[PDB]
Amino acid sequence: ATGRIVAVIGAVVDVQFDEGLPPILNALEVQGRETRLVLEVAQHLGESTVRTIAMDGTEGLVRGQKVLDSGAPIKIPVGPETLGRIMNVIGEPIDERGPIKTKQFAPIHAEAPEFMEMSVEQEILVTGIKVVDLLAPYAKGGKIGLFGGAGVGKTVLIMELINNVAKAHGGYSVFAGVGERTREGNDLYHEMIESGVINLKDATSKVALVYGQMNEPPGARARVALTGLTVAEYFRDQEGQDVLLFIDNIFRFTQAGSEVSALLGRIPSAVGYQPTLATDMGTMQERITTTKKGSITSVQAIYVPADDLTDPAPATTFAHLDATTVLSRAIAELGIYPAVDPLDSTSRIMDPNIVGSEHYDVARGVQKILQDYKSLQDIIAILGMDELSEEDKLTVSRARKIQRFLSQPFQVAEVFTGHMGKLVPLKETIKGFQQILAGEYDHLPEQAFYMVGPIEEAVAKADKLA
Amino acid sequence: ATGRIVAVIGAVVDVQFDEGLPPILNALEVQGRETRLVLEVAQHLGESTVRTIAMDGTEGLVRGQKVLDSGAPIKIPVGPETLGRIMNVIGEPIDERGPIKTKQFAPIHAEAPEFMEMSVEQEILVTGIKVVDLLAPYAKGGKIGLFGGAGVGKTVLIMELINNVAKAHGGYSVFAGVGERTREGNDLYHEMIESGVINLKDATSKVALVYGQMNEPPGARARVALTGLTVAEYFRDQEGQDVLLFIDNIFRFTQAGSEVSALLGRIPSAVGYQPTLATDMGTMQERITTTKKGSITSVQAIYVPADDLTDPAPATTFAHLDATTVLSRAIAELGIYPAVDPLDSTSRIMDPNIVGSEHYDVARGVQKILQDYKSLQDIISEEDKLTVSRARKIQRFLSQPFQVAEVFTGHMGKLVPLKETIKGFQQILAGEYDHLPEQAFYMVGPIEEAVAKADK
Amino acid sequence: STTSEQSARMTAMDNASKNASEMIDKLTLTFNRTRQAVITKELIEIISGAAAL
Amino acid sequence: DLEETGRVLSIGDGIARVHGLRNVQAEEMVEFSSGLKGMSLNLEPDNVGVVVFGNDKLIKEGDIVKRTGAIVDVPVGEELLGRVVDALGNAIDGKGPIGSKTRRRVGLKAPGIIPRISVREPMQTGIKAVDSLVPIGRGQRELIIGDRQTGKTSIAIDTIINQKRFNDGSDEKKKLYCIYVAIGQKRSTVAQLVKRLTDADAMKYTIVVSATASDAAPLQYLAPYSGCSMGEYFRDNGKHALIIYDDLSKQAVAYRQMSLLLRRPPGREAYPGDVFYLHSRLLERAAKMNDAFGGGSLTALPVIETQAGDVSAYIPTNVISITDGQIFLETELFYKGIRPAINVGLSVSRVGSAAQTRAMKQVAGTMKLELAQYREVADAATQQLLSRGVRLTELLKQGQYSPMAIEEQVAVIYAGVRGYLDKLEPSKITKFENAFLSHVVSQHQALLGTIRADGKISEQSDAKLKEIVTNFLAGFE
Amino acid sequence: YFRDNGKHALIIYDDLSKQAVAYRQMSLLLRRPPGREAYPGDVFYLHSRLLERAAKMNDAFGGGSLTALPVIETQAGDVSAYIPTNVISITDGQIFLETELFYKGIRPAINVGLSVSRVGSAAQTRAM
Amino acid sequence: YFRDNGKHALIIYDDLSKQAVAYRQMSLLLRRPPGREAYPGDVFYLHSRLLERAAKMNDAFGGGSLTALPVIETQAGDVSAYIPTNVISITDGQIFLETELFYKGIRPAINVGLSVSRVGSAAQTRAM
Amino acid sequence: GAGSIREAGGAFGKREQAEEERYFRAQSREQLAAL
Ligand SMILES: Nc1ncnc2c1ncn2[C@@H]1O[C@H](COP(=O)(O)OP(=O)(O)OP(=O)(O)O)[C@@H](O)[C@H]1O
Ligand SMILES: Nc1ncnc2c1ncn2[C@@H]1O[C@H](COP(=O)(O)OP(=O)(O)O)[C@@H](O)[C@H]1O
Ligand SMILES: [Mg+2]
Ligand SMILES: [Mg+2]
Repeated sequence: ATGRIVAVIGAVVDVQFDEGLPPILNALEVQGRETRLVLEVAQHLGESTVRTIAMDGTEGLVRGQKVLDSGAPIKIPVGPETLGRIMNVIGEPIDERGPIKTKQFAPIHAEAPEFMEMSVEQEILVTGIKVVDLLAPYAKGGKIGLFGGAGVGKTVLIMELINNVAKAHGGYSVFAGVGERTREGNDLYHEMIESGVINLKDATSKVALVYGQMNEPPGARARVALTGLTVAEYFRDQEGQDVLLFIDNIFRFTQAGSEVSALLGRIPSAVGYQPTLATDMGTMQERITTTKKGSITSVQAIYVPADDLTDPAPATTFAHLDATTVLSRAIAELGIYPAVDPLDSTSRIMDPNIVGSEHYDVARGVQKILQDYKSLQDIIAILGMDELSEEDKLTVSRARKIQRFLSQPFQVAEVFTGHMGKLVPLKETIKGFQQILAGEYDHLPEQAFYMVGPIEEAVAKADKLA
Repeated sequence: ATGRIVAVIGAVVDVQFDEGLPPILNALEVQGRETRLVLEVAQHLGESTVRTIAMDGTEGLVRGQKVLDSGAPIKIPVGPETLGRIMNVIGEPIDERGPIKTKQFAPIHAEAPEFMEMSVEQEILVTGIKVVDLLAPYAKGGKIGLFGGAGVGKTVLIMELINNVAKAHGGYSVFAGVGERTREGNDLYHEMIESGVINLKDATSKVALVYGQMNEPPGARARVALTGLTVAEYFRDQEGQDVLLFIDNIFRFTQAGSEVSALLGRIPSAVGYQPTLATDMGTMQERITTTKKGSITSVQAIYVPADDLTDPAPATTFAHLDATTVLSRAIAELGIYPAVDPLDSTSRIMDPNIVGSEHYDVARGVQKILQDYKSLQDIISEEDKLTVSRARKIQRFLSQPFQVAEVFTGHMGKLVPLKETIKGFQQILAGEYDHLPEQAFYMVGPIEEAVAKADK
Repeated sequence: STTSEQSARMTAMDNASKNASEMIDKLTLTFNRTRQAVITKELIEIISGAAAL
Repeated sequence: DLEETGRVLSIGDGIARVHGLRNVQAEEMVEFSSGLKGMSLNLEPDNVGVVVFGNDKLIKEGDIVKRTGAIVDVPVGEELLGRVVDALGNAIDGKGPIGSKTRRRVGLKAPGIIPRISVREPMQTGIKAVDSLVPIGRGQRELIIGDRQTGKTSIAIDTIINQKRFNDGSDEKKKLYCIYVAIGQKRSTVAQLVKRLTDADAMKYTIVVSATASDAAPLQYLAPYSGCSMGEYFRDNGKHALIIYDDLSKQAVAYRQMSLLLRRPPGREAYPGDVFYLHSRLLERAAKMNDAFGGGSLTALPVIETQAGDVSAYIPTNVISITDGQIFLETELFYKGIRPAINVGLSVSRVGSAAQTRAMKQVAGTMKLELAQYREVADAATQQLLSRGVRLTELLKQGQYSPMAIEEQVAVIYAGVRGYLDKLEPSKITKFENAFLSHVVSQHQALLGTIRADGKISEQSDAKLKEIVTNFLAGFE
Repeated sequence: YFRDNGKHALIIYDDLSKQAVAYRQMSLLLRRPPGREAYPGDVFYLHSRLLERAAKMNDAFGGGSLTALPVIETQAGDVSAYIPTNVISITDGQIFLETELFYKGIRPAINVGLSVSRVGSAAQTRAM
Repeated sequence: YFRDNGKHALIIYDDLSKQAVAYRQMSLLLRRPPGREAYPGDVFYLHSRLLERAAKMNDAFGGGSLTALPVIETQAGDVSAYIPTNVISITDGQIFLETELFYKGIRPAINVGLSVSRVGSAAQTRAM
Repeated sequence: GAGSIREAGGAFGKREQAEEERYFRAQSREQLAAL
């Protein structure tokens, strides 16, 4: 079927068909372009006219330009041949290594797994990060979301997780860069080549990369996450593999939809977002899941606009996650890194019957003492430290020591900090925090717990200060 | 070109033409009215219809009433014959003294001076006022935010700036009463008449008044600043003068622009301001500058909504301000006149590369000793009583008698040159007058008058 | 001890006033920010209600 | 002929609805009968919406709009160096037309992942605080964010003036061509800036793009992209360019004006939903290329003005999410005479550390550590930390329009971090600094030349440095 | 069905904020004009015509009942938001949960100061 | 009529908040573009052309006068609301009344710190 | 703004209420034994 362009507004293109109106979500190819310009049908306008979202720039489009219907949605190559390669939103290679020669192509639009396919296994996933493993531990096959404002450490944390989990991972991995820095994608590509996780010479590569970055028009930024989902879903279903899916940044998805929502002719919702924010997010996120056919452990960095966690996009994302690591700018200005907010990060396996009564008690006691410190903060700020009781001063001192000991030097942060990274086992974390809560280190200064690994390094640093 | 009214909604009038559609910003004259009604084109709506904002009330307008195209934007009489007179936004006299018999008329809409007409280095505008010239000097072709309203001698300072720029530089002044209270406009007119700045009998008037009243539609209040700026532009570009232009108030200029934009159906921006807030402010302020012929220095009264300095209207105005003069009541109730707050008044040309090293060091020493005196007063040592004495003498020597007050107080007015101010404060800081009493510096001009008052 | 204590209380209340003024300045900034945001949000609601007719 | 020409149906809100132009492309430049230009934004079934690059006063209903057949582009090349142009590439300095042979589209997409390489070589600003603590590399995007009148334009101008020591030499590799885009500034400020660059002889390698406060909002929106295209010309031909956008806050305000006049849904602070894309597609074009693409680079120093120091606002956080780090300027510091008022605990350079030279590394690692300790403290052990930190923050101060060579900065930071300043009282530090510099410039150009050619400090150069510093400190007031 | 047959039922709506969001989406896409926070004008009617169907019947109608436990998620503890205040004005009492109480060890984090039951002791056993 | 015939009149608008509300209703129903708090663009123009008609005439025009006492009700002392801001900007001063002063026994509850008269002592007698 | 410390329900309003209740329960115990 062939139609003709009748209107071009930004990323939105109206196409009028004389015969054979293409279904919604079909991919159309514009004729007369130097590169492949794909339009995805979004609405049927009536009078044999459809409204489409362009996957590339619409500059140079002329009213009346011919458009062919492919007969199917955007289909990307899926298989083990995509491992070690970089593809864009429409499945084309962008690594200059030639065609991705798979034996099967999958549409980026698919149905979410049914209710009878869901899994319930909730085994922990130790990450080596003290605050994560202690207070909001991740689960294998679960959904992890890293919230944070601009420049608080979402990319640093997700790169630390790639270093600590994906290399030690037995299955495959997919990194979907969505609306982020292109130089960050170049860094990740070359670092994965250096570390052997991507092999340019044989078929031993373990990661597939899908990049649509912040230089892309809103259609590509809205569908590149779906392309990454399709790759991970193939690896989960047809291969039965355990997949790792890193999405940085998923908020861009929502934001991209916002950018087109006005041009699609829809009445705006709260804060100018599309009225379909929650259902679009749900349609996308329900495919990011572990079924009883295969497992997908998902780590999604979630941008928080203007540091407002009540913004509709992060507020809607909160319900789709099994673990949330909420980074805070206030904690990042105290020098504590990672900037995890220990009273805002949660996990669903923080359950005595899952992590053990010892782990549960240490975590809950840490959170109790931090909440008590936060309650005292007002009086401490106005009436000074001296107007408290003895137990209040002891609580403040222990809470500050715990705040310091929650920080940790990362191996991805070695370059701009000099401090060698630390991977702290879960038992050593539980032991160190149990000991701090007990009072076994009430004599050491609080600066001794700042940016160390296990508690033995804390006592060594204490003996090195004095 | 003749058209006819097709719609009247409040202060918005849609006028349809049959030949020769008028460009945007042209003035149209409504026909068959007892008083002059002027519309200003804002948009071309299509089908030979333009939308316009009225400069006066639209009551009694009939659909089909004839409207004449004037052929240019609002044109106002410009010349030395506007000095001492009052005109409204459309240039007609509102003081009942007869027509303004200038030889030329200028359109109130003009583009800012080009790039190659700008001055490439900033110079100082000496006002003869000691605290201003020393601590927060004015730049030629700059904008000055005048803070403080009633009870701090704002009108006395305005009239003294007019008088001093007329004497020292030979440059006239324009005063634009944007959103002016009619009672306070009459008051200002009569204080200018009594203080000799306006003269109703000979041609020695120093200021020209342009009043856009508070009871006029928002278009008149949005264009009165341009009318005053057009008079000042004539005085600069045709007589090579260093003109003064007062805008009271500038927040009301922003408010009128916001109301006009809301009347035209445009979507409000943040806090309810017009979406074109920055470009409206810019198109107005960029015409206030130093060209190769002369300059226009603008003193603009700043009102801050809800005391919020990050509000869009002050935040947009502050991007154009080159200096700040804060009139404080804590200084007036202390006895000092003018009531300029010497620690809150700022300047961008208070820079050793602009005013020189000597001026900068004297001003910085004065400000440091005044801050030290505030600190010491907070706790009320060896030489700190000497700092208290020197700082009190500096506070007294910041005062000055004005000429525009000579009739009411008897004291002669002083126009202190810049060098005499710099050296007087330098000497007081060095200690050359640590024996002269405290009240030998109060209400004097140069430091020689301080020693002559100490003799007595 | 009475003189030592009166001096200490004077300095302590001075410090408390200083800290209270600091918190007042930060909260005044936050308040102006929030009131501007509230006015903008109400305008946007009214404008979107009017644009849907 | 309504295929190459159209008639204006309506004009207003900066948009012209035109009837005709059936063969016009999206984002194509059109020419109005009055001499103005526009961009085809909305191709519709019965009209074309045109964004006018100029005043709507000059366009009437019924005017003829011809189409130029070219997607919006600007003249690029070496012929723009030393010229002041507007957002469309037209010279506004009266020196005649631009003799350019090449044009480049202003909305070209940034390079992909493959054409890029890591930032490796330094972009020297000549400012001790920046070059030591927040180093910038070629191909980086470093944001200059701060309140009004905190010294942001001064940092940009010091960088541009500093590039003269490399643009005069014979090392074609180390040359850097500068572009300064003024967006919503005062016209007199831009004239005085061009005068400052002409005095310092920094105009012969600088392009100035001027869209000032009296220019229409579409021109202030277009200016950063025109400047970026002029810079991409160098980036794509093996040369290195630095671009300053002063500032992106006013470009965002101009774009919000254009968007609200198009009836588009406002969001936070009434900004459109694509105000992040507006800056992201721009600042992504600053890249370092690998050697298979010429090896050139384009460095971007965007400027952002905050309101009362709020860096968690919408536009500041957007640009912080786009760039590779930020240089915070505080009003508290600037008021206390600490200038450049760079906050060291808040500024950062993510990718610039790999670009810092080895000598500057050797001194700046110690300087940064000592400053971190001085910040984390403020007896007889921490008193030394406080003294060293006070001396170092006095050493970090600097004047205006006088950038320093990297070897002189290295010598000064050496004299600061090895401990030869703990004797002096702080109020004299600056004095010593200046005098010391003169000494090393007057009679010790050989050690400076060796440090400059070697890129590091050898034990021989370290010994000579200790000798010179001890001798000068001995006979110094 | 159970309420009308002499049997007793309990229903939990988890949660009604997401139902309000979905109704807002449907209404905005049906081009019905938005109200506060873009919600339709009749979101209160949406929830009140639902929560009025929980009732205790008399003996002539079977004696069955239907208890309703709607759930509402607030943002940053803003009980004063649109949908929270709607549902609070509808129901017969609230059980307020707090994050501070949760992390201070109080689990379930019920705020007994704010949590009210408009029925109260009328629906307790005598020992309790 | 009195101001024009050498006589002196006083007028009390009680109050202008309700007139602004009525005008806002008339304007919103005429589909005029709403502004801040849905008020039309020319509500300041409304109150300003109403209040500028109170004037003291010179002796050549009869010497009469018209004094105006507009009343404005604020919500929780918010003088930065739209209509309070407009009317405070238009008038020559304001008598500000408080609730704390009222219940502290101070009746009339005139806050003298916040009250101001810009005419001042020119409107007094030599004894006062 | 009289009584705004207790009205804000912060860490200072809770301690104010605790102080009032402590003092006046002590005074009530002192006044009941003398009745
Ligand atoms: N390093 C410095 N040393 C001394 N003075 C300085 C320094 N930097 C800036 N200044 C002074 O502070 C003034 C304002 O600095 P500058 O204009 O560069 O900052 P800005 O943030 O761009 O201001 P604006 O908001 O107007 O754009 C300058 O005129 C200059 O005199
Ligand atoms: N774990 C960390 N340790 C030290 N610094 C960090 C850490 N995480 C973030 N930072 C600092 O915050 C900056 C921003 O890092 P990044 O993760 O890229 O921000 P974003 O949240 O936007 O992804 C880093 O350059 C670094 O200076
Ligand atoms: Mg990131
Ligand atoms: Mg600047």
